[PDB]
Amino acid sequence: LAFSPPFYPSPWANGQGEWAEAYQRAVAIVSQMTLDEKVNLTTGTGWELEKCVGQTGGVPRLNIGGMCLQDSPLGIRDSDYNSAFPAGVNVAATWDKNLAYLRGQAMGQEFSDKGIDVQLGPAAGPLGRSPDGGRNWEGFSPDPALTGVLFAETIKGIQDAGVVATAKHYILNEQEHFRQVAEAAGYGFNISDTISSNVDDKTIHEMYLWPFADAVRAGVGAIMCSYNQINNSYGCQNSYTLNKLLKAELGFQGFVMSDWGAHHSGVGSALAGLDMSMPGDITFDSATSFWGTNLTIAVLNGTVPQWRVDDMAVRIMAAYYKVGRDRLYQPPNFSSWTRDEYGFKYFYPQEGPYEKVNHFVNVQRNHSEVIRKLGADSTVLLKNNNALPLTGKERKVAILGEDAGSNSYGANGCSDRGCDNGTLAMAWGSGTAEFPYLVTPEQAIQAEVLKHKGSVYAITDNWALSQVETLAKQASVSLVFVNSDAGEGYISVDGNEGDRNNLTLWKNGDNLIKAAANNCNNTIVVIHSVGPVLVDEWYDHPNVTAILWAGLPGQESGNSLADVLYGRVNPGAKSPFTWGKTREAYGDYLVRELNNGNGAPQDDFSEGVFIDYRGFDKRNETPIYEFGHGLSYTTFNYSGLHIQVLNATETGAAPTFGQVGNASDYVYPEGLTRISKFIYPWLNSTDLKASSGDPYYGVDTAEHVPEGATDGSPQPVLPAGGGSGGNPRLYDELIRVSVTVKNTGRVAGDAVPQLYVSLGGPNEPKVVLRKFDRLTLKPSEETVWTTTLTRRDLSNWDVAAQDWVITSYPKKVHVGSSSRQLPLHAALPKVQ
Amino acid sequence: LAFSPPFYPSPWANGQGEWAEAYQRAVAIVSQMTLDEKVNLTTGTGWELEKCVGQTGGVPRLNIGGMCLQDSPLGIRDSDYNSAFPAGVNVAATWDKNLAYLRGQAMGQEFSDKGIDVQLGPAAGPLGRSPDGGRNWEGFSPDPALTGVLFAETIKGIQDAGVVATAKHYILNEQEHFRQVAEAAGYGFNISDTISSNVDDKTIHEMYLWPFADAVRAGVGAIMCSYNQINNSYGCQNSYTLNKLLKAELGFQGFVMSDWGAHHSGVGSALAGLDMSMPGDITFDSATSFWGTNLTIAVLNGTVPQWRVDDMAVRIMAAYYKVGRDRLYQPPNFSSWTRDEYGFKYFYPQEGPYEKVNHFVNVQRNHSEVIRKLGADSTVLLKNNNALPLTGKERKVAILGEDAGSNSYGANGCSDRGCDNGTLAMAWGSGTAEFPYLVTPEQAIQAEVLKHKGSVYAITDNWALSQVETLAKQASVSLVFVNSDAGEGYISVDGNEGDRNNLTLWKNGDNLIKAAANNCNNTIVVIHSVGPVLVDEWYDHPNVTAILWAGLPGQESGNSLADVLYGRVNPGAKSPFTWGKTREAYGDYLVRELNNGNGAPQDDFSEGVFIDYRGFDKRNETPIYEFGHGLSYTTFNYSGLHIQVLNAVATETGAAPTFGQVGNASDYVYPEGLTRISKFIYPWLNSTDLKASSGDPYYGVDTAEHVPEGATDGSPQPVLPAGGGSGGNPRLYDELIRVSVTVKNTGRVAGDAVPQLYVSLGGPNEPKVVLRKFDRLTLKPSEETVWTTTLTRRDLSNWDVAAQDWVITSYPKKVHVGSSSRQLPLHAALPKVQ
Ligand SMILES: *[C@@H]1O[C@H](CO)[C@@H](O[C@@H]2O[C@H](CO)[C@@H](O[C@@H]3O[C@H](CO[C@H]4O[C@H](CO[C@H]5O[C@H](CO)[C@@H](O)[C@H](O)[C@@H]5O[C@H]5O[C@H](CO)[C@@H](O)[C@H](O)[C@@H]5O)[C@@H](O)[C@H](O[C@H]5O[C@H](CO)[C@@H](O)[C@H](O)[C@@H]5O[C@H]5O[C@H](CO)[C@@H](O)[C@H](O)[C@@H]5O)[C@@H]4O)[C@@H](O)[C@H](O[C@H]4O[C@H](CO)[C@@H](O)[C@H](O)[C@@H]4O[C@H]4O[C@H](CO)[C@@H](O)[C@H](O)[C@@H]4O)[C@@H]3O)[C@H](O)[C@H]2NC(C)=O)[C@H](O)[C@H]1NC(C)=O
Ligand SMILES: *[C@@H]1O[C@H](CO)[C@@H](O[C@@H]2O[C@H](CO)[C@@H](O[C@@H]3O[C@H](CO[C@H]4O[C@H](CO[C@H]5O[C@H](CO)[C@@H](O)[C@H](O)[C@@H]5O[C@H]5O[C@H](CO)[C@@H](O)[C@H](O)[C@@H]5O)[C@@H](O)[C@H](O[C@H]5O[C@H](CO)[C@@H](O)[C@H](O)[C@@H]5O[C@H]5O[C@H](CO)[C@@H](O)[C@H](O)[C@@H]5O)[C@@H]4O)[C@@H](O)[C@H](O[C@H]4O[C@H](CO)[C@@H](O)[C@H](O)[C@@H]4O[C@H]4O[C@H](CO)[C@@H](O)[C@H](O)[C@@H]4O)[C@@H]3O)[C@H](O)[C@H]2NC(C)=O)[C@H](O)[C@H]1NC(C)=O
Ligand SMILES: *[C@@H]1O[C@H](CO)[C@@H](O[C@@H]2O[C@H](CO)[C@@H](O[C@@H]3O[C@H](CO[C@H]4O[C@H](CO)[C@@H](O)[C@H](O)[C@@H]4O)[C@@H](O)[C@H](O[C@H]4O[C@H](CO)[C@@H](O)[C@H](O)[C@@H]4O[C@H]4O[C@H](CO)[C@@H](O)[C@H](O)[C@@H]4O[C@H]4O[C@H](CO)[C@@H](O)[C@H](O)[C@@H]4O)[C@@H]3O)[C@H](O)[C@H]2NC(C)=O)[C@H](O)[C@H]1NC(C)=O
Ligand SMILES: *[C@@H]1O[C@H](CO)[C@@H](O[C@@H]2O[C@H](CO)[C@@H](O[C@@H]3O[C@H](CO[C@H]4O[C@H](CO)[C@@H](O)[C@H](O)[C@@H]4O)[C@@H](O)[C@H](O)[C@@H]3O)[C@H](O)[C@H]2NC(C)=O)[C@H](O)[C@H]1NC(C)=O
Ligand SMILES: *[C@@H]1O[C@H](CO)[C@@H](O)[C@H](O)[C@H]1NC(C)=O
Ligand code: NA
Ligand code: NA
Repeated sequence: LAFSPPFYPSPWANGQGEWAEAYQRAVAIVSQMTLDEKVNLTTGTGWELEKCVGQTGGVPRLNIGGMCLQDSPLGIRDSDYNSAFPAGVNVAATWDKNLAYLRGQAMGQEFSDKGIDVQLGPAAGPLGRSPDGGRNWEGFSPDPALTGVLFAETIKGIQDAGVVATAKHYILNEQEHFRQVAEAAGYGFNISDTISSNVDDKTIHEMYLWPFADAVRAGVGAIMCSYNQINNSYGCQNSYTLNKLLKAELGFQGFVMSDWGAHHSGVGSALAGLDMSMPGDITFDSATSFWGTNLTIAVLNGTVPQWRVDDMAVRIMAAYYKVGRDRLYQPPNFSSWTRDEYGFKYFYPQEGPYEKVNHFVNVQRNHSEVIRKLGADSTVLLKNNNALPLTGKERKVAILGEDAGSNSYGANGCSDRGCDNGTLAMAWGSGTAEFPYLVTPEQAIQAEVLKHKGSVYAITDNWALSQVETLAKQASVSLVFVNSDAGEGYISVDGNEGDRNNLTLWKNGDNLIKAAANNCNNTIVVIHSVGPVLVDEWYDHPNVTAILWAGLPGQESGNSLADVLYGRVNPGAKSPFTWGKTREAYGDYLVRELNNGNGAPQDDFSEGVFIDYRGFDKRNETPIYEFGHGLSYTTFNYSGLHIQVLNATETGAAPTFGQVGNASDYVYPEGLTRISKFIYPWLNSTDLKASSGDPYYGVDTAEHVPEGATDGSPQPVLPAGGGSGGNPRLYDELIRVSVTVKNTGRVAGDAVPQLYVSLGGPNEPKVVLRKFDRLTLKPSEETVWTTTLTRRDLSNWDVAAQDWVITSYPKKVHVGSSSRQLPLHAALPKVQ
Repeated sequence: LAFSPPFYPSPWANGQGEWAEAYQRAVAIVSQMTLDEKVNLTTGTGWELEKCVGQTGGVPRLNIGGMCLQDSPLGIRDSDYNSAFPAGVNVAATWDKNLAYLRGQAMGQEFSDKGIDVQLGPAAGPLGRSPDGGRNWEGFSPDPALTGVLFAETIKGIQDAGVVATAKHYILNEQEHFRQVAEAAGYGFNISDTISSNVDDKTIHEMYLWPFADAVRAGVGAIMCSYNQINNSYGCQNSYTLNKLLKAELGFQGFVMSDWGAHHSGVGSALAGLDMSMPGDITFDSATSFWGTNLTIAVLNGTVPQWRVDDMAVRIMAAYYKVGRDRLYQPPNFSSWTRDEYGFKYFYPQEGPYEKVNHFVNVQRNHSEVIRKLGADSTVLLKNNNALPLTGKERKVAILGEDAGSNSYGANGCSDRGCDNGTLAMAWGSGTAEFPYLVTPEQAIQAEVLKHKGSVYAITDNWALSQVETLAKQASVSLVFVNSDAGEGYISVDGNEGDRNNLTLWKNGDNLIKAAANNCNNTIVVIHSVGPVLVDEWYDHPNVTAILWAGLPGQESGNSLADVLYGRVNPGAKSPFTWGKTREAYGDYLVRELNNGNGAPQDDFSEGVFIDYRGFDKRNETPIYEFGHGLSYTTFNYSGLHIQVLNAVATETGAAPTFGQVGNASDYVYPEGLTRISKFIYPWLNSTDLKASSGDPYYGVDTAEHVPEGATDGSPQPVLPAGGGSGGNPRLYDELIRVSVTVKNTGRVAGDAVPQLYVSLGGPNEPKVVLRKFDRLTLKPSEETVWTTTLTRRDLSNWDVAAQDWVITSYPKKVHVGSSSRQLPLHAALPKVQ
């Protein structure tokens, strides 16, 4: 069985780079704390005990309010009067650094104004190993360079607005199946531990880890570790991924929290790099914790060094001060668990004062504008046989497909979006927000047609083919809407347990499009979906005149789409994944059956880096629509490629901050009423063992503490660490590349030039994306696009050196409009 | 068994009043025609033989195009690029003569532009005897005065636009059950003849006939006779309703067409006063006709006098010239039967040249504006506890109910509107048109909220009550949409065979409303329906803060409603019928079982005039909302009632004329150069053998015994005491009393008042009050105006069966003026007038 080697001690923060000031302030405040106050920072107060999906008790004597952590990566979850933004996959489709940023900002502002201190997003894990993985749509793209950039921009947006962002899920949680034992049992499978992602060192550095190096370097304050194991060690106590990869090599200065139910030990996790336990209990409302009381005790009894808990508290405080959250603090002014104005202050046991729990704060501002725009700028025009844009003069418009219309239960009428009814604008699970409203395609397209005095109708029953066929024969244009949905594993829709059972359109989508196209010579297909779908049965139908994929556009869906169809917005989006002929063409199959008895199922990432386009190119398969493909209402020309060659070894000792006293200092204070199921830092009595309640307390302790886990002496700095996102020399710019880009068509719009390299050698992908931008050009206008290649951009990870190395194989650079349309290419000069 | 007494001969046209010129022109052309050409004018060509739901072959030698007759009373049926107007019952709710006229004008422009010569509407039959009758919504109100005025204004708008209007269904077709034999057999009922409406002579004159007198007087070109019998004689060969009441008494100068499949004899119908056979065959596509060839023969063999057939042709041509159809003539430029651009000229058999059958002519102009305005002005505010208008500042709006949402099959996705899915904007059967689009309440209300940056959702599944209650608890206002549908008898939705099985909200509507009201303290109910519904379980709920009835509003439904809810339009509409506590409170039960063995079911109208509010008042029952009830966003005051007495005809007809000549049987044999299209109905004979050309098993059997006395009498006739003018003796229209009252807007917002003038005619078997006059008046805050109207001799009379005339009885009469049939604060005794 795959094995995860140890890396100890857990590196301590050191004020690195842009962290120096936040770090000095965190040290100054943590220095004043008692041990039980530190422990309060590291541990949630129990599932649904307070307002937010995760919440710590804070440090009231020092005026630090409890930290409120709230889903989702696309808008506030479980709340009211908030916006519902387009999914991460749509931000990937925009290929637009500035939009990613502005979406981050607009979400940070909403969260901040609810009294939320930490946003649980954005996501870049799952990266997207498998096209049918249930949560890829929360993240960005199976491409690491595209994902890493947009992930970093999103983070900076949220954090510049004064909310800690949480880069999640770290790492390799690439499928929903078997991700949690209790979940897998509810679906009929008996496993003793969760799915183990088993991945080699080179692949993890070149693909899954790379967007997290970008997040760290961009200054992300939190990381959320994952439910899966990596080589049979749990994500939230994996010393290799946490202490070595994230903290020693990438130099992360912030804090690591567990996923909810992903904390599996007290001492083991603390020593392997975890900093925060969420939601704080061992199972939801168990009234027990692996930390809380247990972490106070582990420090009192000598097993967890004081320097390790000090370091947790300094990381947590430093991320809070880094975004300036102290200056924007207010208790959460809503409840995730009820919409009532009044309620008991502690929801789960219904205890504490009966008081106001929701203030109905409308934090939407004018955010509907960025959502509408982002929706339009993420709508990929995959095919257009001169059918779009529409003019508004079409005499009779047939809107066809349940995906055009309303969810009959209301836009929020499925808990956590857990259905596929009506237009698909948000997929399902925790990566969700309550819509303030939802503009459907039916609404916006019929309003547009009426403004021109046209005739128009929507048929929204996908088995009503007789009515579809009759109307399509009468119509000047048929706009056919289809979808494919997926979501987090705890919800099953039509037997899709989170992951998609297939890549085929839901609700009779293929047959609907064939019924329309059999009867109407101007059939235009609009897809809303979490990822790619199979189009092979109808994409090349002679009456199918255009095809668009619009992802998961959030609240302004119909308007984002009408802006594109009627030419208010010239589509610039490009596909952020591959559209293959068959599911087999993508390989990377999900693990769907037990393969290790009743132990943890083993998910070997045996393809290595060869996922999505890298896998199609390696198998010489031709996609229907390649990664990077999207059309425009204008045309662009790329020409004139020019290339130009451009001109600490040890840590400190681990510090301790403040002092630890006797057990008796940490016994529950006498005047305090203990709320049921609430997790506290205190001890029932000075008897450690009886106050822990742990059946293993004090047994074999030293043989269960890996070697070096309590070593607070100076440590070596790794060859590939010593910076933020890795050694600074990785970011030296070595080669400058330029091209001329001209709009040669008749409509202003955006080009997305893409620069790929070929690093060379028998095991390397033929091409890999490195740079891109999205550039606005009026008709006939030209611009020079210039970009640089870093040392990292030209390197491979060398497992023998434990470092990035520029290999001796000759390298090439390619520039064009997609991963398959690269008319400009050159040999790169040798650089090192 | 009820018996219908004979009345013969069938009165001939005479150029009465405003028909002088059209009759002279009709005479001049019919005088030039051959027998088979005259026959062509009277008989349709066969079910789906040509473009229109009914179509005659015309007179091509004289350049007279075939007459294209097309449904419906609310918009062109079976066509394309036309509008869908609100139903006639919304017109009633507006109480607005001007909107009734403008609706008729916009419909007539559309019909004319499609090359249609005759619109098959409007409808004042069914008047509305039973609140559950399947077609009352096509008409206006169970009140004759309200219906008659709006019927007449509708016909004038249509005719002034150059299209013949058809006042239908004449008469007493008050329910759908048992209306047609083969239809009843499809529902499992074996009957040998159609339901017989049996009604006394006073009742028919005071109620059902009265809007037909207004139609005739307003110059209606055509009348369509009905499927039912009246006292066991079929509507389309009832000499008493046709010869006596319509043609002799009301003085009708135009033509009577059959309902489709309501023609039941050749000789008997022609002599009893039918003028046109639709769709022209005996049963659809039977390639046999009671007229056509049979009528040509019936004249050749001496059974039907030439003067009768000539009078048919003259009535049909006079109606055509009276509206100026000859100046607008074009063949119909669409087909009712396919939407294809090209097809065979003769649809049913797929024969004749292969050519253009559809030109896709966009006839809508800007008619969406009148539709939108009329929907708003027909929205009755029944309850408002200071909940409406909405301001736009509501923070979270819950739109609740399937009736707010789209039909998942598309707005036209149920053939002839034969389902109740999504928002109910049009009821079912032939009284329908294809929507060009349909704006739902969901669309219009969500757009309004988003304009204000509010939050808003629609839940459109009526059994998703868990989602409904959760949202309602979070809402600032809950707008709950409910409906009740019905339609023509040939369609059954959920076991409702045209007529409604009950007056209860469909699709779980009472449970929806209670699930919302149990949870929002600001629940507003919007009803779309064909007629009244039972509101007793929730109307008085403390959390139901407003209730509106919006009828069947046609294509702008959701915008019409938003106009009212957000106060762009102050609702002025008034209930055109009563909202009772129970179904029993209305009495007048439908006949739903065979009550005459396998013979014609018998429908005795034994309540006499006491239908709708007249029945509630007779029984001293309190409606929830009475006839004439509607609220406003302002208040009005009535004062200063005053009454002022004012200072206020051949006795024989001419002999029946003949125009042109009839020749030998050999003049009328099939022309030799002509391909006879299958199923097509022709006026021609196979051979000079009359008997064998007719193919009638009863040809020449006991002929004289089956020709009623007087039936061939072409000599001068007495003018009836109640006849001699248009819609009856012109003395009935003398104005005898002027009434005036001052109406003031005493509130803070402009609005329309609908003053209502009722009379009490006195006497032990008379309704306590009956409506006579009304108008709709726009007043600014504080503004006053003097509303002045006049009572005519007719208005003050009762029908005296012994005199056969209208009489002002000697019981003392009273005038009452106010805002509804129960809110009448002003009263005045009337002085004796005669
Ligand atoms: C001061 O106060 C403190 C606070 O109160 C007191 O703290 C307690 O100290 C105890 C020891 O005194 C702790 O109890 C022991 O816990 C260990 C660790 O369990 C966790 O980690 C397991 C993985 O461990 C590896 O990795 C972690 C880091 O991730 C390392 O820290 C470990 O050292 C170990 O490292 C090796 O492997 C990695 C690669 O993976 C390498 O990189 C390293 O180089 C090393 O080679 C993990 O598997 C555990 O998972 C179990 O528990 C989860 C529930 O928490 C559950 O979800 C999992 O499914 C799994 O369940 C199964 O196991 C448990 C028992 O643990 C059963 O209850 C359950 O029913 C299932 O069977 C977990 O996350 C733990 O391994 C120890 O248990 C082993 O040893 C005891 C005997 O000593 C046996 O009785 C057990 O059966 C068990 O035996 C297995 O392991 C043996 C190898 O070790 C093997 O020989 C056996 O054959 C068998 O396979 C103890 O439970 C306690 O956690 C801690 N409490 C708190 C609150 O922190 C403290 O004692 C006090 N100090 C003083 C001085 O008084
Ligand atoms: C020149 O050319 C012409 C063109 O070809 C030739 O025209 C043909 O003339 C024939 C006579 O020679 C016609 O045949 C006869 O028709 C009659 C009328 O039938 C229709 O009207 C019925 C109601 O009648 C009353 O009202 C009408 C006006 O509405 C009057 O015109 C009648 O005079 C009669 O008036 C009385 O009552 C009213 C009140 O209702 C009073 O106000 C008046 O004061 C009078 O009192 C009606 O009921 C008929 O309906 C039947 O047929 C429909 C299909 O058309 C169907 O939908 C109905 O359900 C119903 O079906 C039942 O009856 C028919 C037969 O008629 C059966 O086939 C069927 O299976 C059902 O049983 C219709 O709408 C008709 O009454 C005559 O038939 C009676 O008498 C014959 C024998 O003489 C019997 O064999 C019949 O069974 C029937 O008997 C009933 O009535 C008797 C009283 O007379 C009674 O004694 C019996 O007990 C019995 O129950 C004839 O069929 C033929 O219609 C006509 N063709 C065309 C195309 O116009 C003409 O001949 C030729 N000239 C010459 C010289 O050659
Ligand atoms: C880890 O995080 C957790 C979670 O955040 C932290 O736990 C929280 O800690 C808070 C203390 O920081 C503790 O707060 C207490 O709340 C009690 C309930 O307050 C609510 O109800 C009251 C009463 O109806 C309302 O007034 C109030 O506004 C709230 O709605 C308060 O009652 C406590 O107030 C007392 O202590 C504070 C100072 O902390 C005084 O200012 C206040 O006047 C009260 O003082 C009296 O009681 C204290 C002892 O508790 C005495 O020392 C003092 O002399 C006063 O004594 C008189 O009155 C008491 C009875 O009132 C009487 O018996 C005596 O004889 C005298 O007459 C305080 O506000 C939260 O409850 C707690 N949360 C939970 C879920 O447990 C935890 O501290 C963190 N740990 C660390 C190490 O940082
Ligand atoms: C009663 O109404 C009936 C229905 O309107 C009348 O029947 C129609 O009478 C007309 C006028 O006489 C006939 O017209 C003829 O049609 C043929 C065929 O026309 C088409 O084909 C040719 C060649 O490809 C094409 O060139 C034409 O433009 C047409 O497209 C012509 O060839 C003749 O010259 C003549 O126009 C109709 O055919 C006929 N219709 C039917 C359904 O039978 C009937 O005349 C009326 N009777 C009375 C007494 O007035
Ligand atoms: C008249 O002639 C046609 C063609 O021969 C024949 O089909 C039809 O049956 C005849 N009509 C009658 C009443 O015989
Ligand atoms: Na086809
Ligand atoms: Na209640």
